[PDB]
This record gives sequence, structure tokens and C-alpha cells, in this order.
Amino acid sequence: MFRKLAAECFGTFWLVFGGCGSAVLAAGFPELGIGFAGVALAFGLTVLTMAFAVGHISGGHFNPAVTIGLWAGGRFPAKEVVGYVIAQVVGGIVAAALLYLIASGKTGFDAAASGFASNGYGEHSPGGYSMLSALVVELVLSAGFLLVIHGATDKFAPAGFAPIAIGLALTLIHLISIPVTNTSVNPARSTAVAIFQGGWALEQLWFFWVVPIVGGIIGGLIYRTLLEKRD
Repeated sequence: MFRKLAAECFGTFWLVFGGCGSAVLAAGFPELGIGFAGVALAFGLTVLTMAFAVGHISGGHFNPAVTIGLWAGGRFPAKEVVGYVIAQVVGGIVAAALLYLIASGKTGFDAAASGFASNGYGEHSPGGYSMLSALVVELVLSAGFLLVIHGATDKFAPAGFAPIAIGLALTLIHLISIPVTNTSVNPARSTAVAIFQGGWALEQLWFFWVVPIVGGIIGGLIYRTLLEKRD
């Protein structure tokens, strides 16, 4: 209840701080760009640690798409919905504020000002990350979270395996998804960037973001319907 809500909120702040810091840091990577590899290694470890730690501390799904899936299944906790909305809104501004602080002349200038969209190569990454490729990847990322959570929510969470399984896969996905398109990490981070970088011209991308979350809902929706069918 209150404890669970507080645990998720606390974890969100920590996750956002680490995500924003790593994101802004990557944007202003050192001239040598050597520290880039060191940061990536630390990020992966942190993600895994947070998943296991944040999991036992909250064990929350921590995802807007997941919350929606439950709603369709006839489950929509008021605390979860309220926390999700607040977390996203607050998390978005909080991340933007932190990023701006660094951009205040310190390495990690805003992508919009640099016109890097994020890090130079994004949804336009010729590495085969075009719209078609991005569409499949976006669905996989959203579906992956729902798939793991959906399953981990069925006597599939022995104790740490659930968070660890996703954590390990999450790091691997980010490791490749990063150099490919420099994917952020979650909707919260994306929202903060969209708030500022999501300029009308760039706002159009908002639709591209909707698909990812929507795609995940469709996958979870089918799973919920099937389960309800068996009853």
C-alpha cells in the first residue's frame, strides 16, 4: 500500500537520476570518449542491482504499458495509476532539470541545441534502425517487459530470478540499442526530452513513441483475454 507506493517512488527517483545522469553524460561524452565504455559497464551493473533491489523493495512493474494491460484484465489499482501519472510527470521534469544543470555549460549539452536529436544518430540510424526496424524493436522492448512481467507474475518469481532475468536482458538490449539508436531507457526519460526536444517539429515523433507503448498493450491485451477465456 503506502509502503509499496513509497518504495516505487523512491526507486523511480533513483532510476531517473541515474538515467538522466548517464544520458546527459553520454551526450557530452569525454573528448576521448573512453569513459563511455566505463560508464556503460557501470550502468549495466546498476540496472541489474536496481532491478533486484528495487524489486524486493517494491517489486513493482514500473511501466505505463504494463499498468494499462492490467486495466484491460479488469485490474487497475488506484495507487499504481496515480503513482504512474505522478511519476511520469514529476520524473519527466526532474530529469529535464538535472540535464539542464549539466548543460549549464558543463559537458552534456542539450541534444536540441546541438541538433543531435540525442547523440547524432537516432531513429535515423542507418545501422538498420529505420522506421521499420525501429517498429519491430520498439514492439520487442515493450513486449519484452510485458512478457517477462506477465510471466514473472505467475509462480515464475522464485526470488530475484524475475528481476535478474529482465535486468540481464535489459542491460544487453540497452548495450546494443544504445549504440544503434542511443535509446534512452524508459518513457520517463523520453518524456523529459520530448518536453524540451519534443518541439513541434520534433513533436511529430510523439506518434512514434505512442506505437511502442501501444504495441506492448496489444500484446498484453491478447494474453489477458486468453487467460480470461479459460477462466
